[PDB]
Amino acid sequence: ADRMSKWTSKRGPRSFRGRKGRGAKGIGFLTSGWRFVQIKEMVPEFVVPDLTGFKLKPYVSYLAPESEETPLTAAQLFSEAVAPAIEKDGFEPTQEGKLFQLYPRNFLR
Amino acid sequence: YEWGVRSTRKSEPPPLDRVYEIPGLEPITFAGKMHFVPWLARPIFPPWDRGYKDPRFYRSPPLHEHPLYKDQACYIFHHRCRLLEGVKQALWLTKTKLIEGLPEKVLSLVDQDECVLNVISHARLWQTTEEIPKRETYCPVIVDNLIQLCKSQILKHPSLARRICVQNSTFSATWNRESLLLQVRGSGGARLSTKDPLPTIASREEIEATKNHVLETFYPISPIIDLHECNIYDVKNDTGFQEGYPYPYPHTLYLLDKANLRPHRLQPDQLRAKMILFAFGSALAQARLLYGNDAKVLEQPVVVQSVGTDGRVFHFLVFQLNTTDLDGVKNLAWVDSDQLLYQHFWCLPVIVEPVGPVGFKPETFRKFLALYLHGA
Amino acid sequence: KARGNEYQPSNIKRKNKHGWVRRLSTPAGVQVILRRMLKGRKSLSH
Amino acid sequence: GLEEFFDDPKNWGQEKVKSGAAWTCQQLRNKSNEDLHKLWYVLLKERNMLLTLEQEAKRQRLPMPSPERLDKVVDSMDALDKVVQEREDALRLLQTGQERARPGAWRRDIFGRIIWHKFKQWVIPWHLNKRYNRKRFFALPYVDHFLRLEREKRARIKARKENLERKKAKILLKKF
Amino acid sequence: ANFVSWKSRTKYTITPVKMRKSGGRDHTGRIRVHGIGGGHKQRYRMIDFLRFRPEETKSGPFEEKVIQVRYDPCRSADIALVAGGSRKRWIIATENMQAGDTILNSNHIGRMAVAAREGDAHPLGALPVGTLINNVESEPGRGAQYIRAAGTCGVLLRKVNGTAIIQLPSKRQMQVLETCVATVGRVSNVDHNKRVIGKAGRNRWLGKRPNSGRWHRKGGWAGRKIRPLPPMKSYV
Amino acid sequence: LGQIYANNDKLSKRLKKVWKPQLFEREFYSEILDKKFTVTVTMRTLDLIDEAYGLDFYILKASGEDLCSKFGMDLKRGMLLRLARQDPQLHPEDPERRAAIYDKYKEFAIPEEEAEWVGLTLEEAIEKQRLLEEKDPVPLFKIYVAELIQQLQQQALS
Amino acid sequence: MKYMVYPQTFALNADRWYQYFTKTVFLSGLPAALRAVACDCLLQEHFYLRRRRRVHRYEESEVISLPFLDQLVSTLVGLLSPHNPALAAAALDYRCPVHFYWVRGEEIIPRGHRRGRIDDLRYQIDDKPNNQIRISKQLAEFVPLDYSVPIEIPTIKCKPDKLPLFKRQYENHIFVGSKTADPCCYGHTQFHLLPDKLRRERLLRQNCADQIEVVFRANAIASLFAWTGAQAMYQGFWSEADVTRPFVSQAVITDGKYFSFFCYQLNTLALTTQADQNNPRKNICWGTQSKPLYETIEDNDVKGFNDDVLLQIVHFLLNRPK
Amino acid sequence: ARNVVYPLYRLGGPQLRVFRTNFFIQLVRPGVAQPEDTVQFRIPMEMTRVDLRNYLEGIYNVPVAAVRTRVQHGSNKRRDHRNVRIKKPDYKVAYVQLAHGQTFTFPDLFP
RNA sequence: GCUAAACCUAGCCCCAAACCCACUCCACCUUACUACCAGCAACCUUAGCCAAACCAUUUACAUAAAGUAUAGGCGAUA
RNA sequence: GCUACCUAAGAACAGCUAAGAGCACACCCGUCUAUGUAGCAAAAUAGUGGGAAGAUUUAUAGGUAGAGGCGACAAACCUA
RNA sequence: CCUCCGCAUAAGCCUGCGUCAGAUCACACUGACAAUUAACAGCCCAAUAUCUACAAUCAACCAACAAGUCAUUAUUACCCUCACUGUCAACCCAACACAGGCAUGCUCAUAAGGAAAGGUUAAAAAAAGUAAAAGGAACUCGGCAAAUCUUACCCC
Ligand SMILES: [Mg+2]
Ligand SMILES: [Mg+2]
Ligand SMILES: [Mg+2]
Ligand SMILES: [Mg+2]
Ligand SMILES: [Mg+2]
Ligand SMILES: [Mg+2]
Ligand SMILES: [Mg+2]
Ligand SMILES: [Mg+2]
Ligand SMILES: [Mg+2]
Ligand SMILES: [Mg+2]
Ligand SMILES: [Mg+2]
Ligand SMILES: [Mg+2]
Ligand SMILES: [Mg+2]
Ligand SMILES: [Mg+2]
Ligand SMILES: [Mg+2]
Ligand SMILES: [Mg+2]
Ligand SMILES: [Mg+2]
Ligand SMILES: [Mg+2]
Repeated sequence: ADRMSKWTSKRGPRSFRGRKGRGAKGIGFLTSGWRFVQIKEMVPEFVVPDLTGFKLKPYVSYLAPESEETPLTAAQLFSEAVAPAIEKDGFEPTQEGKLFQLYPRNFLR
Repeated sequence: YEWGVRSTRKSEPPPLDRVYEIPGLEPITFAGKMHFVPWLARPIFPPWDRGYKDPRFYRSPPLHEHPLYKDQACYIFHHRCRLLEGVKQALWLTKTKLIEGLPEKVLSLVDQDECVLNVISHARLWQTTEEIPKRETYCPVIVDNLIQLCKSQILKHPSLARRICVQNSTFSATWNRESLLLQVRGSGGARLSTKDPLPTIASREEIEATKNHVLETFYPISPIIDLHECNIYDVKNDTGFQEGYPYPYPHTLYLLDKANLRPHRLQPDQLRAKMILFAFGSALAQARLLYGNDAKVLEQPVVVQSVGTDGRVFHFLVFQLNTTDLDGVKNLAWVDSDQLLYQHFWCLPVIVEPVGPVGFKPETFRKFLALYLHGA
Repeated sequence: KARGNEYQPSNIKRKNKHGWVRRLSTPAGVQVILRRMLKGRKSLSH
Repeated sequence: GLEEFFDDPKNWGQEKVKSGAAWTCQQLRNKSNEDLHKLWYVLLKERNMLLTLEQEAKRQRLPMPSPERLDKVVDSMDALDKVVQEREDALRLLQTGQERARPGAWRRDIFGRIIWHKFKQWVIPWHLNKRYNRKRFFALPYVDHFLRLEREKRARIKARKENLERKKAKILLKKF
Repeated sequence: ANFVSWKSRTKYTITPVKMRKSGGRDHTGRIRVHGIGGGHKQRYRMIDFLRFRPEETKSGPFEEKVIQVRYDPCRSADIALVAGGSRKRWIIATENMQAGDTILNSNHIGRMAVAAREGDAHPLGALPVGTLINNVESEPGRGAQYIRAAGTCGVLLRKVNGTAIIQLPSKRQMQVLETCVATVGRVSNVDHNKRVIGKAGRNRWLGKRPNSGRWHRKGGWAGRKIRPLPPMKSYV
Repeated sequence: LGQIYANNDKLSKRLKKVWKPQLFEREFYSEILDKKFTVTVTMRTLDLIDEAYGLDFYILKASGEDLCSKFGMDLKRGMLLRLARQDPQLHPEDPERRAAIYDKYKEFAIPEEEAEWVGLTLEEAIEKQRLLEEKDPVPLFKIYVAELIQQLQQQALS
Repeated sequence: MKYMVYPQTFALNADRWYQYFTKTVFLSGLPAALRAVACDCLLQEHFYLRRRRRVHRYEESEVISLPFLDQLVSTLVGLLSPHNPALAAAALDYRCPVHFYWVRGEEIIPRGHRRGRIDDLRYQIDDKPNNQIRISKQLAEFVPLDYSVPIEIPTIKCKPDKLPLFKRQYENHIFVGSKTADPCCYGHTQFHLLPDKLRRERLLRQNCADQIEVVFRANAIASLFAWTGAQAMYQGFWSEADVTRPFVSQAVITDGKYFSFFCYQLNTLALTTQADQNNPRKNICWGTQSKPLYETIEDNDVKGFNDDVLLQIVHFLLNRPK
Repeated sequence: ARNVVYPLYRLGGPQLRVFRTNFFIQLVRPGVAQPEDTVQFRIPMEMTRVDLRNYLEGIYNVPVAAVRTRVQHGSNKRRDHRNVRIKKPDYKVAYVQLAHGQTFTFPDLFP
């Protein structure tokens, strides 16, 4: 009668076992006579690029010199897209009619 | 007496907060937050409608606003409609004379039992692992076997290769009486379909002679009484096939009644009535297909048959549809009621009485065979 | 007869009897939970 | 193919493999978005390979050829994550002016302690969500006492810490 | 304390409805009535007690045909399945009520009285004085509450003004409006009174836990009381 | 809620007692709001109203700690607001009448920004405050742009 | 508890496994009115028969196809009773179950209190053929009892559980379409259709295009074996009293368009390791690649109809018991 | 991708993308003699069978024929000086059958 | 001569001062640690042991005035 | 989650004789004896026995809680 | 030589006699490594109206009483397929590797599953059996227990 062991899908009776799961993220819904309905849009499609002719490697040669850190804040970013502004003397008010919403995230990772 | 009980009804929403009566200040509610708090008033939300449409959480319009809702109620018949008055009511609905015997020609078309016995045994004992099979299993099976047996005289009669029994065929047929609108609907039963139409049983003198005899009144039961009263119906008749389908002419409606409980099953009179209705309906549809929907007395009256249900009992029916003009001459049906092959089957031996069908009679089988034959 | 085994386990019952949700459901239950928290217990509810 | 889940067949059974340094953040910052993405997949495969190797080692009762490399890779990955995330944050700030993308708010629960309730994401509005309205966000008077008690406990702990520190200092002084 | 009552079926129906037992319990969960529960399972045929009610869009008196006369598990009086027009319904049967038999259901308080057939239903205005009745309403269009058990019958004692006076089975008088509906004759299944139970098993089946063994010393109440029948009760 | 000695002698039982007041239901007109309210009022309340003459007057006159009801407080607040704004309460055809009514209660009638908060609980007040100073955050980009503009201006000047 | 063998399996290269279990040898190949009828049957279900309730893609094989198949069976049978008299007396059974239970090989118990004891590992097939044709006389032999055919049975290098094949303990059943008390104990043609899971489109979508033929083959190996086995059992024979005369049956698996044809030759019920050391006998399965009965249906007109398939079907139907 | 909020797919909405995948995987030697063409991986709990299939297909360009996952329990028994139970972590195992009869013997490392 | 003994620093107590804590990501009121769909809601004198040698009214919850005025089965005591 | 009573929806009762019937398994209870009494056991074992198609036995989930419940009253039972 | 047990499923427990390495009635004890793969089982079902009188008992005759366990229809809405979790063991509740308790399906002498005796001696006393001359209740509170079986009569 352990209180200390973490409650999981292995632990209960049949119904309990059926219900819980691990952190899987469901891929569809369930209907009629327990027929699962896998929706393609719910499934995450991995957007892998082509690595042919890609000169970067997973480690960096020791000979590369040291340099001090610079946390990329917003001000810096603005400065590095301020030339056009300067010339004048590129911004969204809302982003509700936009695919990749910056605030209440749509995009994954 | 109002049925319902107060404690099981949806509870009355609690008395609206007292700030809302005061004209006109802004009531501070918990709608500023996104959760209930007891302090702060109960907010009144606008009735939310989901913009886009998701099928799995769909809500239909009210019955008022439907694309074909009519004011005059149509009374509709299906496999599960199960009449209070049985056959007399059915006849009234159909407009028809009942005749207590099968016709002579069919009978003649009779003029082996071991096979039948074997079939029965198979149905009631052999066809599945578990001892004592259930009627939901065996009733259709028996019928199917009988049909097969009947077919197995194609060697004798080569015209029997011009037919086919078909399973998921529906129909619809609509008509008037006193006048109230009536409709019939398709089966959950087999349909023996032929290329050629059946020949007429009654002569045009016999048909004429129907005029004298009256339909049976049965007050005060209303004739519709047990049919689905329905607004929102659509008046289109329909044979269960598109145009240019070979084997279009309906021979026999092999409609059955499975169901392991006594209550779920039809009771024989009711079953008979249903059969009759089906016969009328298919026949009516055929007539409509042939001529116009403009009502009249027919030149070549169509004939449809129907065999009853149940592994044990059998209700045989032939239907002579001769008038699209209801509301003169009337139609006429020939029934051989509740004839029954085999009175009881024993699956296990009692203790004396062996494992098999007691009370067998082949007359029923013969009748069935005759019915099957009719056209050839 | 032998009376030692009063306990006779079934998880569903336990969860209904003694689960977090049940505790939450009353003020008393809530208080219990609070007390446990104060004490510093590793398993507040079952 | 599945050849990528292991390293070069030359290196199987050496006990020492050369693989210099992780990606420092500055370098990552200097690189493009697409480029960064590309690098990520390169990293990922390597990581997987390393993991596989580790597993193999565990199976065989033997030590890893060079477990620092795995660590380095991990570090690099972390750096990459940071850089991109930082950029995203900056973008958000520029556009909407929001620290954190996922929305929430300060909510007092049953137990009285104020929590950052992160918002969960739904199809229907909160007012007719059957489950959400059960999850109550308020205290009631029976909680105040408990809160007070908790506070007291916290204070006691703090006191203990402080006095202990002082004592230690005193001891040190005595010693020297 | 989970207790939703099974009485929750707004639509009238003939189909026998599923029925949860009580145990003599309340919604609290405590025993409010002793000697209840653990009987045989039952299903409820919803009885239409408002005898005169025309079907949708119909006005005056109508006829009915009896189809079946069944045993009801819920009560001592056996019941009858009735049909009229397009709708069927269960009603409480009278004595000698047969299958295939006709019943009248009148609203009409006639000039003269109406010679009643054992089954049929009329206002108390239409009935002769001294006719046996059952399923008596307390007001017009109220519904039948009184004289419903097996073999029961109250005589119509007299009519004065627009009111009739009834003798209930208990014998206490009851004054009602003249227009309130009743059915004539005595209620079906006479001889329910004389049905010997035979054993405690039967009782158990019926759904009655036994009496407690606690010995109670009898008190004041326990002697025979001879009283005059209490004053005639009016609903006017 | 109190206790009584049994026969009002101390040497008998002490036993607990709740004296309840006699509640009534009554309609009530108010000229300031123009509406008929049905209220759970007692006879003392009625007496008080009579003393003060108008119900409205009573509501206004009676202090918040003697009113002893949240509904009453709310009503008072509403009245105050009405007095302040000079809202169309009786609509067209009765402007003179409205004016007269207002003049009847020339006394009282606090500035509008005080009358909003009258008769609130603490929690309610807090909520109101939150609502007031809610606002979606200003994009940093805009701020940056402004700064840039300022800088440019400065440059131009020098 | 015994391995629960499913004929219409999703598992990959299951054929070999099935063969191993059964001890079969698979071999490629074999040992106008009608056409019109077939066409009509095809049309009826896809076009002419008016559906009240709408048909979805999950609902397609159940509602459209099975009934079509049934129609084909029955009508064809009717047609061929003149050409072949045995089908008149023959009992035709719709969706009537076929159970067969046998033992193949030893398994030392790996762990628990039963560890290190020889458990003879058991199997069972429980098929439901869409429909089948049973006769009282046994069919012809095809190939002689004891035929060498040196191509050899698959090896199988591990436990049968690794092919996703699970254990269960329930009623052990040796059942031909009907019980022993029944004259029609022998069989010949067996009609299967595959469910939604083993549609070829699905296979294509996955990377198992190789396994489009395989599934059918596996099914043939299984169900046919079970049927023959059942028949053998019904005539006394079993693992020790092994069959004296070769039991034979026929199959035609399908999925709507694509049919193929599978004869089966049962030479052994001796599958227990006791009775296999002195055993050169082995069962045989003949088989074609799945060929389309038609290209497509444009409204009410079969486009590219295939008569070869029809002919094959006829042949299957029309073989006699001597 | 593990430990991320997944956006809510309503009905007409877009495909869910994973740019920069969070979970990373390890292929292992089978313990109990598997068939040829089977490959045994250790999935991180949150990742699905479908996901695994997709993952293999994209990043490694492998023809995956079938996938079958399974949740292995990691032992809770085993204690400290304190008598507190150290829990070995529970992980997910994946049986991935290759296509085209590709075949894959797990190679010898540490020769 | 074995069992054993022995040992200072872990930390802690009382103060003084000063008003504390609480979002890496993910999950957590449904059976908490559970990605994703149409219903209710908090406030209501403490009591009793005990003392009165029982027990029944009653019985406490900066300094000084003062244990004073008072109260009290005019007693316990307050 | 024991037991007392109930509610929901379940399951079980071989064989022989002819109905809260008889004999008699499985199941339930626990008459009399012996053993056991820091025991195999904080009420057991061996036999012998009462019941075993019913007011029977019993698995699951829910309900009634102490100024209470529940009780075919034994002032029973309500986690030794 | 036993088998009054066995294999499953349910509930419960949660890696608890698998491999290697290691230590200390006799050697399931510590560390590392491995394992249970879905088709079985859980995890369901778009609205609004509208329908559901005739048990079960081989369901057939008989026969009842306690009166019962398995159903739609109409119209509108709707193409997307097989994700997720249980799957080990010599096992649960009784502080124990406790003669106790523990639901259902098969198996009713077993094709499962097991071992009453560490060795020796053969005293008393004690426990469980088997034995019996002659007698046969003379025993004792009582034929309790045992053995063979069955007569009559009270009380309640
Ligand atoms: Mg009594
Ligand atoms: Mg008494
Ligand atoms: Mg005292
Ligand atoms: Mg003292
Ligand atoms: Mg005393
Ligand atoms: Mg008995
Ligand atoms: Mg007995
Ligand atoms: Mg007593
Ligand atoms: Mg006593
Ligand atoms: Mg197992
Ligand atoms: Mg114990
Ligand atoms: Mg053995
Ligand atoms: Mg021993
Ligand atoms: Mg010894
Ligand atoms: Mg002797
Ligand atoms: Mg003596
Ligand atoms: Mg004596
Ligand atoms: Mg004795």
